[PDB]
Amino acid sequence: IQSYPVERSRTIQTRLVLPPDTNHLGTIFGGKVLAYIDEIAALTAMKHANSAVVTASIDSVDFKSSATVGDALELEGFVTHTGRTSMEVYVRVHSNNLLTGERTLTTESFLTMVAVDESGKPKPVPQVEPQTEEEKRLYETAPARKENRKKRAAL
Amino acid sequence: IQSYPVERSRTIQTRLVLPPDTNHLGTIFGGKVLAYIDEIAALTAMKHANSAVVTASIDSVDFKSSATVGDALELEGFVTHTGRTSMEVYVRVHSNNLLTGERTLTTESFLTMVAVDESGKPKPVPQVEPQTEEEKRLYETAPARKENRKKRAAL
Amino acid sequence: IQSYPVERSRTIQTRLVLPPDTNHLGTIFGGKVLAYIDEIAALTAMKHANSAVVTASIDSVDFKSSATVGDALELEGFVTHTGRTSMEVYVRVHSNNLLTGERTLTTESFLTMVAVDESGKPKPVPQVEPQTEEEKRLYETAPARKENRKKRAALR
Amino acid sequence: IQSYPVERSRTIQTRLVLPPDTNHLGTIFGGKVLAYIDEIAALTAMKHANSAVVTASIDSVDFKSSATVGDALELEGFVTHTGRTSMEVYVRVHSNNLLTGERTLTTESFLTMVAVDESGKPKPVPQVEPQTEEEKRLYETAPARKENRKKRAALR
Amino acid sequence: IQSYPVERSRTIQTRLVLPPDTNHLGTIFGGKVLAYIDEIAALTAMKHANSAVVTASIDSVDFKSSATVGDALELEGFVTHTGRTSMEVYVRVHSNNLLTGERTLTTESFLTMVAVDESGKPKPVPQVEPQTEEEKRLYETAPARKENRKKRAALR
Amino acid sequence: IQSYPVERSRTIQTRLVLPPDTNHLGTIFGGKVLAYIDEIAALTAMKHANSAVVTASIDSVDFKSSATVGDALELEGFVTHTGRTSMEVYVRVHSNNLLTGERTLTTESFLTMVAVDESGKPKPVPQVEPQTEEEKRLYETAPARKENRKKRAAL
Repeated sequence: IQSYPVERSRTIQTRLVLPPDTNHLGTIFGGKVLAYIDEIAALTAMKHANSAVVTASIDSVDFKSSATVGDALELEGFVTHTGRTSMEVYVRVHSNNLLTGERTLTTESFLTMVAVDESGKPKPVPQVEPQTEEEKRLYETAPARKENRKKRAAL
Repeated sequence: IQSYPVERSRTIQTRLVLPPDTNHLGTIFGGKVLAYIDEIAALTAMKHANSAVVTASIDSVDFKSSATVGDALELEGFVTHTGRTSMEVYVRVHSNNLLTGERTLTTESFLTMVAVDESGKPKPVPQVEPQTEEEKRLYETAPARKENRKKRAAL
Repeated sequence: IQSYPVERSRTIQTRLVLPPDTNHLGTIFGGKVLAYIDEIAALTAMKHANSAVVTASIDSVDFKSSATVGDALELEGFVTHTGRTSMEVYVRVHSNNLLTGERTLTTESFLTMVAVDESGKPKPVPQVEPQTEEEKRLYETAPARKENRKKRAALR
Repeated sequence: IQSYPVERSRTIQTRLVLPPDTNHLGTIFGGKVLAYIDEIAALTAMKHANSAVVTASIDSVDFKSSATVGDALELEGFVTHTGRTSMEVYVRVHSNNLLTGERTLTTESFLTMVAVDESGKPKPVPQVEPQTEEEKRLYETAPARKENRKKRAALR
Repeated sequence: IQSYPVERSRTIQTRLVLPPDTNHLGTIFGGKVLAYIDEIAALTAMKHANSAVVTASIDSVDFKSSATVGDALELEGFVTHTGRTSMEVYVRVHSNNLLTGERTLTTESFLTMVAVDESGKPKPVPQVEPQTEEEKRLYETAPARKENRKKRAALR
Repeated sequence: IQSYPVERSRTIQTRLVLPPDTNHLGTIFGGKVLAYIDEIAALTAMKHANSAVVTASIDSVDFKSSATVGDALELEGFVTHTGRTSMEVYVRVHSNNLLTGERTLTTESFLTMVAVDESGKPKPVPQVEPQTEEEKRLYETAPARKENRKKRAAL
């Protein structure tokens, strides 16, 4: 019955895209973006659950656009909904050209995170209070995503 | 109107899990796994389409368990189905303990890859011929997955 | 001629400390922290100037404590004071252990950054307006730091 | 003792060459190639011996050309010959341009791996039996390499 | 009361600047240079103290210029002056284009390094002896730097 | 006939062994060691020839023992002998435990480096003058290594 507002789990990350992070085209290597998402989704889940977490699954990722070298890479992740031991985490990724001002949504992800105790066994997590228009929409469309997730389980 | 067998597009990775590859929970970093998954999917798509490709969307990553330090990561990637520019890539990860002989299924993943020109625009792709029992099975329930994937996008 | 509030340049970074980030003593390798400091200072300055930046110099780094595996690294940069083409960037770093809720100030640093154009030559920067009392305090004690820093250069 | 075919020990790696993997010229860093080679040889020895392994010595690395950005690195590793507690691993590295369909032989390597116990001491290994013709010719002229290597060890 | 010549502590590092070491502006990413600096400072201090060390603070980092891809990066660190348990470490970083034979001073830095026992507690370090005229000059002007650093900490 | 002393080519490197460098066994990952040798060899060869160089071959690496975490890693490279366009490079690796005083030879390697011009074509390098006892020995035994090297190519 424990309840925290979404704002509590909110995690921001701001990176600078450098040549070691690039692919063979000129944009950021997709794999780096994923490593960032997984990291921020974990921090988000930890802030909310107050315990160690494991990524149960990633329920969706789509690359709309890609950050170029020199861009600022903005990452934002928050807990959108919960089960008893699980937490749906939403991570969105923006590219920001600080020189020209141009900013676009590049990536978007949904992850299921599970909180675990010292011995690695799943642990009850507090439920999440949505407050803003965006949050309240994502809270209500989560059971629809979980039912869709549970059917993605059949091949 | 071109068709190639699955065998053509198959790509195999075999990593050795080292301390830098690990995390605070003594096991492997899930972000490292995603990096290998994206990397091998890219190669798998490329070998099939003979061109540069981008990961359009990651559709599922199911973390069943994970490898410890000193294990061997075994990755298998192959194309399961094709549209006209898009193609489904399947990636399997195994943790293989070379001392004890114990083999474990680490994670399964489904991605959608799109071949592109040097202009960065969707490019016509060859088709895929399933052959083994596994290859046939994944191919048959490929339309059902693409329909399920469509539906997730409408919240 | 141009002015902007501190709030505009503020940059937040949150990291998870993992084994490859650690050193031979079970703490976070100090060399990683400095790298994180430099990247966020560069972002901070870029956000305020809307141009490419170069780190002119680091004026001090102060290692008070340091993060452990599993901790969260919390980094905050913002612009504290400006010159004609230069900007003082203050970066502070916090270790946050989310399991027990313990939070500790790890590092503090003052850098000076210069905005640059196509040719890498100095570019006029907008000034900065402090808002909070910590921000105003830093803006006020900033000319003293530039003086101290000037005097430090001669001492060789 | 036990005897296993070469196929059992065969290990394949395939990688995508990226800018961080490259050197100050157009191509891949030679040190990245070596790290992959040591890793694959280590994996090849383990799958065969079913124990931990150390790299006793590198006997040769022949750099013929090297992969450029966007190439796939095809790496092939297998056991060629066996001693008491030693194993000869041969590593084949290919650059494969998936666009053009151009495939070149990058490098070849011969390594000696030693199986070790919990306390890092030489451990008896199973023997290897060749099945393909190239596997046969590598097996035939194995002692001739070890004889050259022994002679090499004392030319100082 | 113990005493060692600067010469003993001196640590040399030569690196090759590769594309992963670079930034969005063509030269070496400053955050990499700082990591190298911290590392060689630790190695310098470790040689003089014969114990584990921590970077207490950084006095200054002066970026004069920066290296390009393909350059040799030359680092030199030594201990310039000591306290009860602390050591001032000076590091200078030279860019060197071997092809053209052009050597340029890239960075300078002063750090305070504290020697520590097995439980992390600061422990006494031996004193240092300046020998060359440059080493003597740095030794003579060291107290003044600590004074400037002390007054720097007060400027908040 | 152009000629420089061995000392001119000499390159020293001192790294500190951190956990990202370690392997699944407590000691330094051999791969990293190889990467360090290759680097110092290239620097050494560039310094002697005043041009870009390629690592033609590695003629031997001898692993005697390993550096452990927290050790100082000491690498030293110098040109032992020269052909027309090539340079034999000797790389010795020491692990130095700075707390205990223990220093041990962990590795030795011999590399053949080739100097190249702007467009990758080989280029004549100056001959090397040995001076120290160690230097003079390795110079006189280098043709013996050259004969053994070229023979290993036939098998």
